[PDB]
Amino acid sequence: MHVAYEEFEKVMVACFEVFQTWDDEYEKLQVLLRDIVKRKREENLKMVWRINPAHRKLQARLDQMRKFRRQHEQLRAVIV
Amino acid sequence: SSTNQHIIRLESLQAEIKMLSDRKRELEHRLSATLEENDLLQGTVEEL
Repeated sequence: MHVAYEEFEKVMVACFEVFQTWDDEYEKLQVLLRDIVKRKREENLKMVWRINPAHRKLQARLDQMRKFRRQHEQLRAVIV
Repeated sequence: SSTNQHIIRLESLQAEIKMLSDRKRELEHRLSATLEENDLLQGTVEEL
């Protein structure tokens, strides 16, 4: 809340990189788990995963926190 | 992208299948319970 707008840009970019890395590596992981289940097909009759990652709440919340700031700071500079 | 859209479509397909199959088990559970009851009711009718 107290840091500058641009420092917040940089921190937000780093956090977004973290989220994207999670998504990519989890997609590769899902490829692997699909293959291992399929090879041992008889072992698993139901292959659903339905993975609710916990930080999805944090990710969506932070994303709302971004758009709020960017729209607002743009508004404050313009209206002045 | 093709694989991701396609496997998400398949996750939709399988998740729908799992809902409907949970509902198969629920309907089969209810059908078993009701048929067992109907046996009980036939017994009650016979006794009456």
